[PDB]
Amino acid sequence: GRVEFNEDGDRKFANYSIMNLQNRKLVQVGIYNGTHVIPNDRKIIWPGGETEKPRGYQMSTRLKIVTIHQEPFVYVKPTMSDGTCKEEFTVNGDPVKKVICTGPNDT
Amino acid sequence: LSILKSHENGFMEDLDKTWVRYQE
Amino acid sequence: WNGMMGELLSGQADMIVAPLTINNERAQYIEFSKPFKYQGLTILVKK
Amino acid sequence: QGQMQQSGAELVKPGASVKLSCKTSGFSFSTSYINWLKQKPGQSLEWIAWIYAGTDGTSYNQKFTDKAQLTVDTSSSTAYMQFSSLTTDDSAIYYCAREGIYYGNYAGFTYWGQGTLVT
Amino acid sequence: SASEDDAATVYRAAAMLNMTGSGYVWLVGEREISGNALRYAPDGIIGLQLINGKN
Amino acid sequence: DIVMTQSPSSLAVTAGEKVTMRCKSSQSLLWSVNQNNYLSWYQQKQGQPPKLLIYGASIRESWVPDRFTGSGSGTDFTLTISNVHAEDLAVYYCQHNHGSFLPYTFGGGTKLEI
Repeated sequence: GRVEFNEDGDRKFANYSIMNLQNRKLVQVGIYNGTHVIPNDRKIIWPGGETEKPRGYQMSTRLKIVTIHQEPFVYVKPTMSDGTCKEEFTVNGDPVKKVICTGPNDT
Repeated sequence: LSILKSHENGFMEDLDKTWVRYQE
Repeated sequence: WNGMMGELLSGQADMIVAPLTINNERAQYIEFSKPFKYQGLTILVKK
Repeated sequence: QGQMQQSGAELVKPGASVKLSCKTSGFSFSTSYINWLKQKPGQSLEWIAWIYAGTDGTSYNQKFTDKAQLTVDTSSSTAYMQFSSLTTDDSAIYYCAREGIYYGNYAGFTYWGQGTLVT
Repeated sequence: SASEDDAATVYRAAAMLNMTGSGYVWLVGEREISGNALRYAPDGIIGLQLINGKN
Repeated sequence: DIVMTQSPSSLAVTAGEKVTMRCKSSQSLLWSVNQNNYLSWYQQKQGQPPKLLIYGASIRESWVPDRFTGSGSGTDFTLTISNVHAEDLAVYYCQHNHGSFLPYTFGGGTKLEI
């Protein structure tokens, strides 16, 4: 086709093919145009489950929160006996919901 | 969205009753 | 950086919940939500 | 239609080496798979090795991994099998065949050479 | 994007570590699926081809 | 190597009759994910390269007449000819095509006589 050297002196608009490992026999599954990708009718079989694209971006349900010693918002108290917080009740009859926090003693 | 939904109703007033509103 | 931003950018933290002062340097490096506090600056004096 | 032509008959002394040729034509030489099979007279064919011309990927039978070597020439689209340390057990007919693949799924050997007898 | 020795090594190490399950995105170049590297290639991988790069 | 068992070893019939040839693999050639049998039937005549007859243990080639009928699944397979002709006289081999079950192996073979 057209031969054209870029500022790097290299050929552009090269045609690339896409192959897939289907039981260890290569199968043509797509092509790459000069600037476009044209998949064929062959199925996209993946190592895992569906032929659809697996969203390989994991998530988490355990957040590691950091906070600082703020006098009216974040109070610090040593545990009573072992990792336990004294269940003090407010003047309104509402128990104080505490949380087990791990931090250094001093600077 | 949760922060806004907390600001809209009386939740902030309740938290102030717990710590902010109270005087010593 | 250091402190809360130093820990958060190091990956050891995930979400800073604290009286965080919203300014221009922080908005470039990390994200915020709607502020939950409304106040300014003043001076503490003794009487 | 694709054609695979093999080399002529060979008389090789025991312990010596032979290198057989298999010219291929009529199909995409680079994007197909070629297999060498050992067939003694009156016996079924024994798979020796397969090679992919597009990537030079080679895989031999364990019985022939240390005995046979495969090479290809893209300019001539000709397959090569070099059999070394030949013994009287190697007195047999060697065949080269092109794999038939449909819809990306291999369906068997669809093309064959004429066969070559090594004595 | 590496040599075939490195490709086979990392395929072997990943197969030992079982990282070929569902959700994994695999994408390799042309140099990575030839020679003995193709031998250790986990199934379901995607490869590219240089058209008429050898004729 | 998966052991391919072919039965009968040979048979002789008159023209117009119906014959049956069985193929048994030592292992299941069916892959569960796609539910396809990696079995191929072939027709091999004297002095000629073998001609691919039936693949997948059930699908005839385009050149294969409807008289040929391949059946069986899993480990056991069968090749059946409803109307036997003189031209069909050949030695028929069943061979596995399962890539995960390398190397490719062949059965003992069945010789057709008229």
